[PDB]
Amino acid sequence: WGYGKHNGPEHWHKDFPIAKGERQSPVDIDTHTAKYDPSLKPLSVSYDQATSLRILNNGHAFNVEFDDSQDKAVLKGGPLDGTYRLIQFHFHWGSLDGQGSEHTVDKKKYAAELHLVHWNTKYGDFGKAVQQPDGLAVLGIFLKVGSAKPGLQKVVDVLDSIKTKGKSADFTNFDPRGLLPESLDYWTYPGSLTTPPLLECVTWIVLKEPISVSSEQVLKFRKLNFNGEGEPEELMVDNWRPAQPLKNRQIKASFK
Ligand SMILES: [Co+3]
Repeated sequence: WGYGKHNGPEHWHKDFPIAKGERQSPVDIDTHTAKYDPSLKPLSVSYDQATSLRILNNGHAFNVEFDDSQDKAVLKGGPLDGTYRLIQFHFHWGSLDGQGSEHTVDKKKYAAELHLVHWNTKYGDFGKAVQQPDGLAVLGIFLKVGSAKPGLQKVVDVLDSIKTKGKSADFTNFDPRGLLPESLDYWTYPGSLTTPPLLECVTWIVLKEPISVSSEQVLKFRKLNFNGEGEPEELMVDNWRPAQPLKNRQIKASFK
């Protein structure tokens, strides 16, 4: 699978039938339709003991991986029961500033979207978690182009070393708190992974407040490669799936 013309999102269903599932992601968030929910508890994002250890170009995107063998960086509260461990984060972005995000808001597309993936500790490991309906909690944060995001630069400045499919590089001591906006107001709905195998194991938590990154910052993302070394060059751009049928779901809001 890929994002190209012969192996893009509208092809995934052939190898992966759950693509036309009942709780697929991403979706469009219609703000006048999301109901404020007061029984939602405030989000709790406990990242001060986070341990980052590697970044990898996997042929689709780049993942920054964390030590999840302990309860270091964890998400709880909001619509969540129990405790969720951070395992990695990545981005989806476009070939132009006017597209790139996966979620949209009142049909508006942002230049990119950050995904912080967590797995429920009651299932012991990520492999087992993805087989469960509340197996994962993903934090989704929109990127708009404006002034730079200081917290992002150290990520940007390693991409050269991981330019092609399969390359990796040590990434320790990175603090994911520097990628968070001021507000934790959010929307939440039940959904899925947005790449194959598209498993319907995710509680989505999408922040209302975007972060701002610079045009230079986004253009370094656009220099990465989908291909392998010594392979024909194809830029890593437009690695986003478009919005899927909301179907029988309700999006809830934390804020009035
Ligand atoms: Co993602």
